[PDB]
Amino acid sequence: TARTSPVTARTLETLIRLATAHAKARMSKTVDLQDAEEAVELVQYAYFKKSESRLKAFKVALLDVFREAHAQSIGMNRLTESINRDSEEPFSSVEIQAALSKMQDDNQVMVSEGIIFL
Amino acid sequence: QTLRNLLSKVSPSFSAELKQLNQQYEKLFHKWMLQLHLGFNIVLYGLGSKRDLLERFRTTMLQDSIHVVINGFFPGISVKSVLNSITEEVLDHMGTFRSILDQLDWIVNKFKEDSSLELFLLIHNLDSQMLRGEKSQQIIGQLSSLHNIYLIASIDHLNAPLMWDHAKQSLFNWLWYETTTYSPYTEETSYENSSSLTHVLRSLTPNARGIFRLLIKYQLDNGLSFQDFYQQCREAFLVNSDLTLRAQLTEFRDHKLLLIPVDNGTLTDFLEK
Amino acid sequence: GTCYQQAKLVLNTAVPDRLPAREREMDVIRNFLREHICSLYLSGAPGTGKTACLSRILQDLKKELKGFKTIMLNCMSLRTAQAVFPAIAQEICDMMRKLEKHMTAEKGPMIVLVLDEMDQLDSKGQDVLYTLFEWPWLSNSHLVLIGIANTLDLTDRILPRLQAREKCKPQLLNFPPYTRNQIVTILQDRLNQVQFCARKVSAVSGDVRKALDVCRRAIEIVESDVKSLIHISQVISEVDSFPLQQKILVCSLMLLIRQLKIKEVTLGKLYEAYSKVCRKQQVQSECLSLSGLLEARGILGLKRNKETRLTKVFFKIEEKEIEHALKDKALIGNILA
Repeated sequence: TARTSPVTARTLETLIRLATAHAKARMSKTVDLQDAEEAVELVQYAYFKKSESRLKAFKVALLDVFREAHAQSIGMNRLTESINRDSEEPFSSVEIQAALSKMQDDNQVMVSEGIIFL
Repeated sequence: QTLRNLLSKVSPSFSAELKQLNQQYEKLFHKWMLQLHLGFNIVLYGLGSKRDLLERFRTTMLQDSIHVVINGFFPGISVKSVLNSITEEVLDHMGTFRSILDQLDWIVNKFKEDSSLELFLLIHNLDSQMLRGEKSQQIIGQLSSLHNIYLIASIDHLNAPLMWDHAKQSLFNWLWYETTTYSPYTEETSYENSSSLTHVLRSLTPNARGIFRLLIKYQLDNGLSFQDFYQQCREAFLVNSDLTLRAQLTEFRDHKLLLIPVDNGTLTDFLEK
Repeated sequence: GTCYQQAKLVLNTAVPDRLPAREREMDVIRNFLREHICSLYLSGAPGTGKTACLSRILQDLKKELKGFKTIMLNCMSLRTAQAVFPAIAQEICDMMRKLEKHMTAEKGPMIVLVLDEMDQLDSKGQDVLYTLFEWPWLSNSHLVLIGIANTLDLTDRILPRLQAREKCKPQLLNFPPYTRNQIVTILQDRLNQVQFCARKVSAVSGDVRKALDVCRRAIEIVESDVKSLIHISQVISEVDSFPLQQKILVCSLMLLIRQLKIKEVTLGKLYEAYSKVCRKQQVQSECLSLSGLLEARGILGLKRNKETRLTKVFFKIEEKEIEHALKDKALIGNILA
């Protein structure tokens, strides 16, 4: 889908003004949710005309860890610290091990005695 | 092009008229033999495969005399092979020859000394790629200049008359006959050479299969530089060192597999298969 | 000590009495041969033991069945492809006509001819291969021909005509590479008195001979250590000081490729950069000799164009590995600055 008009700061003004007009349509005093929803639907009609993230984050972290070390063997402490340091969420151990097992079935990663080899 | 083997199930059309046409053609054999035996060489030209008519003529009239058949449409035939065959059987000589011209001289001298030798030539598709050499036609014309050799030839190419020069025309002493048989060119197109990727990649290691798939994907998206290809292979963890990647590249090269010399449509069909 | 010697002896490359994990292909070959005794083309990667299994099954058939003559021939022993014609005749007793007349005889024992490494029998016109493949389908033929090859395109590149004529298509059998479980089974079969090595061998090439060599070298290192996972990985990583002038030269070449961006650098510009760097640090035959020596170590590749200046130089190692191969950062900083 392509856009008929560019979206600028005036579109927010238009949304507020359409909401105000729709609130004027029915005798009231306050603005409700459906009042903004009607204007949003009008803008949608007018303007336009015709886990997995877990795995991706795990792979990106593994890339960063392995070529921040420049070696094929990395200590477990540094592994965990760097994986859970640059990531906003320290990931669950069970799901980490499930991903490790899946990658082992893919013959990409082997963990032996707490040391990870590619 | 393998499907060709199964395409022979189509039935012909209007075969009765073809039968009468062949019956009409059959009656010229006596006149052709008379014209040959007086020292004339005959070319057959016309639409349709005339091999069947020549085979019929041979099996009807040439079963009592020495005759040599050369089906020049085979892309492996050369004039030296014909000369060697003539020397080894017609004269039953095994001694090798230093040069083609010396072999021709020996054959000419032998046939001039021995007037009791008569030979018949049946050449299919004289316009073959391997017989278009000027020296080839000069040799054949020199052979046909003898009064003890009879020549029946066939033309199926459009630019045939450019082959013969005035001196060659005098040497060959041609007579022409129009015989259109409308026969399909099955055998004559059979030997001519106008699947492999799947068989090659079936027994290769899965890592090579994935790398080749990525290469095909990038090629279909838009040649890869070596550095970008190495980085992308790193990202897929299919390569651990650049030496291994170069080894796989050399393995692909050994099978004649940076641009892939394979058609885009074939790659698209192969990817889903 | 005798245990290590016996383990090394058992794990040799010699053909054993039994080859496990290949029962399917052996059964297929046995059924084919028993049907044709009462045209086969084996294609496989190196180290699949096709020669060994075929020899074993042929010996078994000789032991169990009588009335056939089996003829081995190795193509590498022949300097010329045409020389296959006499070598066959010498094993049974113009020569090709004699072979045909001896092969089309009305009465005669079956002949099983095997030509190892069929791919070496190529010709400029492929005539020899064509005649060999057309022999079994002549009148009164009694030929069962087996052809072993490592190339997968022999039935594709060489034989379009056999695809053109349906009656002359041989039966093809391919040997898949050994899997990890198959390699483990073979290894435990050898030692009736591991997983990591089998995995790496299967992932790299799947060559059982390579795994045998790896375990032999591991046993050798273990016995050497005694006489005086870790061993296997050590050996595989092993297989799978630089002169100061050479360090300066390679650093100068790295600077040149970073600066002018070209893949390949002329020797003259390389020598000029080397001289400039030496002047900076206060340090042409010598340069060319050092370039050749570096090519000897496999660090650098040289496209030799028969002249000193025309010989072009290129790298083979990633920059990061090059930097980490250097054990001192002071020289790196000095050359960079």
